[PDB]
Amino acid sequence: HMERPESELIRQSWRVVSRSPLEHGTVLFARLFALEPSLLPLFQGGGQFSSSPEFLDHIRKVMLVIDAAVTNVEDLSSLEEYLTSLGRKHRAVGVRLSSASTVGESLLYMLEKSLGPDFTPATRTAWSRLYGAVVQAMSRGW
Ligand code: HEM
Repeated sequence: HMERPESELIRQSWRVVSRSPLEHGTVLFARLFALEPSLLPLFQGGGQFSSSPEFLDHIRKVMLVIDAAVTNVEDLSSLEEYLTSLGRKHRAVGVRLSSASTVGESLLYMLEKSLGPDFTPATRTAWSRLYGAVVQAMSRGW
């Protein structure tokens, strides 16, 4: 249950991000590594000491999952099976549920750099509710 006005703030903001999803994704992950640098060694070439996802491929996959959430922002329930399963995949490779707040922060930081004054209080609140619903779905696997 997200109403039209808030759904539209998400859809509009997401169109701005979707002009350049790898460039915005690199901003999300640059912030995430600043907050939680222990996550870098899960990526190919992310380790001091050298199956692992490659960094830009995984960004594409991340932005494709957010795209699906944005497409279903009014009701996320067609997605709960996938998200439950995606949460389990992440848990199994050592990504704690605690990292959900770090990804959240990093997502809000990427949106704020993409949108400037168009990142309105209501846009921020709507994206937090959307992200929270996604993490809730995923945390039935974490
Ligand atoms: C701390 C944050 C994250 C880390 C460290 C991370 C890391 C990884 C790792 C290691 C894999 C490979 C797992 C495996 O082979 O089973 C993976 C797969 C994936 N990640 Fe992430 N991920 C993170 C966040 C996200 C988020 C927030 C999304 C989407 C909202 C996402 C989307 C995906 C997708 C679609 C895959 C492919 C799943 C599959 O192999 O079936 N990731 N990620």
